[PDB]
Amino acid sequence: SVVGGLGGYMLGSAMSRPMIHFGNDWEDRYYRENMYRYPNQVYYRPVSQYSNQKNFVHDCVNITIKQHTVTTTTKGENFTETDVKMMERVVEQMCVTQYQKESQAYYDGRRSS
Repeated sequence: SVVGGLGGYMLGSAMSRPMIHFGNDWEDRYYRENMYRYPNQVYYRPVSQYSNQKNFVHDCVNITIKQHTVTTTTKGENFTETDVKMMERVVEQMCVTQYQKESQAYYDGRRSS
């Protein structure tokens, strides 16, 4: 499997580093000690096809995940559960964010006011 997933997606290009403290001690330290492995980018489709967050953030998360979980696992890149369960939010953050910005890109108010 190589990048056979993104249905014609794009990359918003290197953005905010999300970081997540979980309110834990151990999940917090774990995350901070490892957060560089998770990409600083996510693959998304033009919001215009949708107009929602879920329909933009859904398999966007899965696709990018599965890229850094399979397309990179080729170099032995082995994210455990205690990794996936963290990056499940990491990829969500930048997409939630890229979505909000893109939300005025596709719209520009330009269809209402």
